Amino acid sequence: REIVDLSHLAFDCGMLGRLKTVSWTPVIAGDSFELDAVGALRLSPLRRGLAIDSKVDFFTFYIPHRHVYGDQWIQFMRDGVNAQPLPSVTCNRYPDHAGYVGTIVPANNRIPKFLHQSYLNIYNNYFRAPWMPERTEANPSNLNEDDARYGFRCCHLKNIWSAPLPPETKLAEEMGIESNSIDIMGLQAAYAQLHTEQERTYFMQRYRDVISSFGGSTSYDADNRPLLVMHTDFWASGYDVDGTDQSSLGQFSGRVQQTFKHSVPRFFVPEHGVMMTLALIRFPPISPLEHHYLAGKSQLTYTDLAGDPALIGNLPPREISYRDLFRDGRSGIKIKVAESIWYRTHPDYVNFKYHDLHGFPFLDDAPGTSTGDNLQEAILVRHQDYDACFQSQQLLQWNKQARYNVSVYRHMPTVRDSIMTS
Amino acid sequence: REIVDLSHLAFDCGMLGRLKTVSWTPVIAGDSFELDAVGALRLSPLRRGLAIDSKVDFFTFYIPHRHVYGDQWIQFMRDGVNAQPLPSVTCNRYPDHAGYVGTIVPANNRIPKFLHQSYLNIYNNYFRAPWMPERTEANPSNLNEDDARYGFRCCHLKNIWSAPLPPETKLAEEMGIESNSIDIMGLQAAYAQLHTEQERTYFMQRYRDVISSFGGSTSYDADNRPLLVMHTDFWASGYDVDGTDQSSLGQFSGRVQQTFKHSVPRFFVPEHGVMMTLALIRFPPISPLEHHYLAGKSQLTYTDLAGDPALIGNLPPREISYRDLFRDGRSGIKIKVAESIWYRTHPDYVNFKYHDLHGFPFLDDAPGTSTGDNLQEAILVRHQDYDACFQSQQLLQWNKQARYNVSVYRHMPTVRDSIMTS
Amino acid sequence: MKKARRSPSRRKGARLWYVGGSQF
Amino acid sequence: MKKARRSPSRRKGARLWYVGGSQF
Repeated sequence: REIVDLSHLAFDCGMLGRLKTVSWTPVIAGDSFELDAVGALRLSPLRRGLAIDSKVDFFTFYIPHRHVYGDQWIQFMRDGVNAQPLPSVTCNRYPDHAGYVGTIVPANNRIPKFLHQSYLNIYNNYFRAPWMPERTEANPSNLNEDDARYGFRCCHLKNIWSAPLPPETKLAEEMGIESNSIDIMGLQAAYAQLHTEQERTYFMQRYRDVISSFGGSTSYDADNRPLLVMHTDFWASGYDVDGTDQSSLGQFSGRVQQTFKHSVPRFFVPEHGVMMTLALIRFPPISPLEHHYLAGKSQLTYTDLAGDPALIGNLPPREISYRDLFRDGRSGIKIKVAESIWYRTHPDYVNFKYHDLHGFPFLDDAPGTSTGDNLQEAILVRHQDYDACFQSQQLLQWNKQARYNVSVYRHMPTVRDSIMTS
Repeated sequence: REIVDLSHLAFDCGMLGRLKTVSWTPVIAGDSFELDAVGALRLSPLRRGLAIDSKVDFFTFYIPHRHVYGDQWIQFMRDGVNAQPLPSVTCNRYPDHAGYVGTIVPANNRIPKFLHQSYLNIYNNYFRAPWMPERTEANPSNLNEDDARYGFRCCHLKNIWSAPLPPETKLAEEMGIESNSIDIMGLQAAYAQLHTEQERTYFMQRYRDVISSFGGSTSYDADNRPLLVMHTDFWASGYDVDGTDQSSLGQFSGRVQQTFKHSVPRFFVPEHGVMMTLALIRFPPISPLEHHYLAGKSQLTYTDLAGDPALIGNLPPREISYRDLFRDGRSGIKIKVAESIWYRTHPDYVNFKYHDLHGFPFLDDAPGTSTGDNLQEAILVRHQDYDACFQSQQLLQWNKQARYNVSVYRHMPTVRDSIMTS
Repeated sequence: MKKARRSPSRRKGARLWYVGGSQF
Repeated sequence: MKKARRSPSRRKGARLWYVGGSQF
């Protein structure tokens, strides 16, 4: 039960919408793990001055190796010094193609399963929309160029068009009825049943959440969810650099440079596993093309304008399309929003003029404009959408460097003891 | 979050060595379950007066339905009112053949899987010797007459001959060596490796115990172990009835009748499942045929008698047979005991005279005498071994009756609410 | 072994039996 | 962003490097 010093530096960088691992540490059952990270985060040089600050999120999860290797792990630990070695997973034969899990692809082109599987588990349990397809690549080598190097894509910050009710939301519930009569008792049950269905669709799609619904609870082992140990978030601001020569005089370049601390309070590691810490930089989806929902409606009806409570609480969801929110909105992208939601929140505004000035991190094209009539593809952040505003991604879009001070108490014979025989 | 009164009576009975369920209650996620049981336990009429008291054990485990139905359960709860109904398991077409899980075999000859599987899980996680074959019957119908009606058999109380080191205990560890030299550094490692192997064999055969070894911990969900909520134990005493007629004058019959309380403190049910409570009545294995190990040795050596510490701590286990412990001991049953263990504990003594008097719950025949050269069969309590001392098993060997006061707080609409439509 | 002879009362909690009216 | 420029010292804990003697 002595101290092991695992502190270390980390220089990293990535694409906008994608979730990248910035530091992982293997731990052992019985370990007491504490982590205090501190550093600075920056963005590649901007074409113009500063406009809006990006929002940065840092996470640190704990994942039991058992969650990865399954029964195979249990045997491993059980059989002890007789265990059949754990298998490695494969990566594409390229240095960077392991980037998502924070490591260079080693000489043999394969990395420990716990890195890959954890990243997956983390993504599937907290980052993707609950209704989106569960991410299930088997090997880092099954990942595509972008994903493998920069991490998976995550959802845009929540707004009316990026947080629609799950696409399969019921818009009407049918109930059969005998040719001339209706069982009012059945109708009653019908509603009840519906209620359970809705609650589920709207917010209890995950087992754990259903059980919470009953006022019960579930261990993280129940559904194999990575354990979130610490979540930090902050805005990334900086300064402008003044141009001073004959032609650059009166010009500006935004240099974003933000300092930040991410500290995990002493945590007890019950079983062997990994402590992964990842980052995610995003820009609120402002767009000179989005307009208030009501500004777009052609026939304004009492139900739209009035804001009559009696109606707002008993109507079904409303199906509308991106065309109804952005001028160049794609009509093929349908979303189901809650009635009179446009009266519950206001959207950001950008004069159409900024629409074509390179250097602003605004979405100068309605979301999903180049991914086709596909909702998921519009919701997930497309990092290219930002290529336009950077002088040059020599270090991708963002980048950072920080010191990770890690102290871990654990049973560990001194190096002297290891190297000495008698 | 209101009260549901599940109190109830229970008249039960069973065979000696076998573990029987005495009361089970289905619970729901969010429930607060409290149980205070009280009653009396008896044994069928004895042939003679009272000799020794039997030791009774009561247990109460909690088992999440998830542990039984697996992912299939998760889906069930997830899909809610659209879930494909859970499957039932089959029993033999006989009323009593469900007895082990405390229920009469219902009209359709099938009982809910959670009853059967739990019983199994309980047995495999706490009652059988860790080295014995994991009990894996698929359906109550795969169980044999005795088991299905009376419950599985458990281990005799621990003693030198019923608690031997697991049969596969190493008695020597070989280490290869080059034709003329030996790597003393390797030898060092060799020992270390052995140590891990031993620790495992001796007491870390279960995953959970290995992890505890590291000073870590595991949830009960990790290896799917039933959660032990309360364990009670007590001796069953009674009185003698005096014979008073011409021929019975001066005769006695032992009537054992013991009162007992088994109370489970308010427990929080995190997920749907069952609260099973089982009993186990046993007789310490006294035998007019067992003798002190040293009395049986033919050639008493310094190593046996001296009790020289230097030796006792560095010799390997000792292989001996039941023949070395009982006069009619079976020589084919080998056991591996710890050196000079006979100097760490003394055995009970019964003058060979009681050897053939019917009415005493002594083992009048060396354990395993009628099961063949098989250790497991000797260790597990053979209830027939006792048939001899009972006037008549009209109610099997033991039997009891008690009131189970159960109070459970839970979200439960009033019956009025259920039956009323509007 | 006093209670063990008599089946509990189930007096705790709400009403369970609606049978049309009072029935002894 | 003071520490972030300098690689930690790993001064906490016991000795790790045995290399035959003192080496600067």
